[PDB]
Amino acid sequence: MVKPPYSYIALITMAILQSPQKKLTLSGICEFISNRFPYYREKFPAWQNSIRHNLSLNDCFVKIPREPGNPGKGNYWTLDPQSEDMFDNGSFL
Repeated sequence: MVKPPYSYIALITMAILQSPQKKLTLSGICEFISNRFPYYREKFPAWQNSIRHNLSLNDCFVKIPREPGNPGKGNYWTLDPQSEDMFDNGSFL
């Protein structure tokens, strides 16, 4: 059921947009996936990390492993000023 599309790079493109600024919370991402990937996560919940691998291997942002300021909910992934190609390769389609 759900017959979802098999696209990783795309899975991230949507996982990145999640942040209208420049902060992605892997915790808010995993929950964001199941939001539209129930039969996928409910079937392949072990791929939760698999996506993370391509997640940072896609854009190449910086994750904060237990930052000395937050309480302990998620992370603050920020896109590095190197690619900025996905940010707006075309312009704003």
